[PDB]
Amino acid sequence: NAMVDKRESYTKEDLEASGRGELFGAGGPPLPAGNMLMMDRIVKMIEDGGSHNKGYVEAELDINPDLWFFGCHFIGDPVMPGCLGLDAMWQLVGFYLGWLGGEGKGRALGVGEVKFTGQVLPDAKKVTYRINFKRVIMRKLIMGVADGEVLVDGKVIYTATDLKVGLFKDT
Amino acid sequence: SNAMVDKRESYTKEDLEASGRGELFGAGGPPLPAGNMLMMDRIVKMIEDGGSHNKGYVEAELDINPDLWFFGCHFIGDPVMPGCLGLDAMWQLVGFYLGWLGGEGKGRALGVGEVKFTGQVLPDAKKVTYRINFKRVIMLIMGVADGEVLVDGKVIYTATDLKVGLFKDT
Repeated sequence: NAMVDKRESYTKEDLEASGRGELFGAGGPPLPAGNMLMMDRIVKMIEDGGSHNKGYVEAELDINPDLWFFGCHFIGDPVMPGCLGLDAMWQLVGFYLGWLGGEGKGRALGVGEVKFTGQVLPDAKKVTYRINFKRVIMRKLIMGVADGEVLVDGKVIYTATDLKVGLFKDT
Repeated sequence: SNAMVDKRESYTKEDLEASGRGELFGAGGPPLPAGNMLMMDRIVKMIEDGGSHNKGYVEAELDINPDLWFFGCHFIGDPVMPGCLGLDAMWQLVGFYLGWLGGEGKGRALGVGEVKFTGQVLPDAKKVTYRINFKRVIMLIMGVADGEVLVDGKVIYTATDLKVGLFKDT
């Protein structure tokens, strides 16, 4: 919890290093790698920023027509699964806890209401994730609670209330 | 409504693969996803008047082995099935049930009310079970349901108010 002079943005290379457990300390929570990594860059991180003044992170995914999920979901009718945008938000909550200096391995613990009101199609350009923290709890289990939004090409299409993620010392 | 439905009480992996190709409910009904987004291997039970609200009960299974694609990438050093993929399995089953009843269109998950994860699927697990209890079926075709995910017989996720619609024009 003594970590200061924090970076406010991260590149794709940084996100891949995180997947290897090589961005933060070896004890920090890694992002998923490969086909489960659902963003290309983190554009903004602010401690005590965001809609509740308790933390903010903004990230982006470039929507390339060759993204793996388009081919299989659904065949000949490509659309990004909402569940993967939801996971992207969970991953960002966990990442933010690690960014503060939290040690452990991340596990999504749940979410309140999730609404999918639009779709991400291959013809889209960019998905944006906006995460607004409500609670940061530095206990034996480090826990983050946040509200999230997913935008496609600048318009909000998903909302999630009370995303919850924990960092476990031992799973 | 879609009259071209192959309506049975259980479905095999071949049936699920056929569904991904649109061969179970035909041109007018909702296909399942395929490949690495298909999150079950069979549907064990479908009961039209069954479940908590006497509106539908569906049970399905995913066989677990250490080589499933998601284990390798989520996370390196700490393989665990993403909860979101079990949620998707349940959303897909809600859409599938709508099609099974003759619903016309392509499925789209609309959201969920509340989700609690109290456990995890590790690569040394053997079976994941999905249990879906339908609460509302509107035949604007949509379904509202509660779902549970178990691993090796133990409940690890609950999801209330899973919602899916069928859209003739996505």
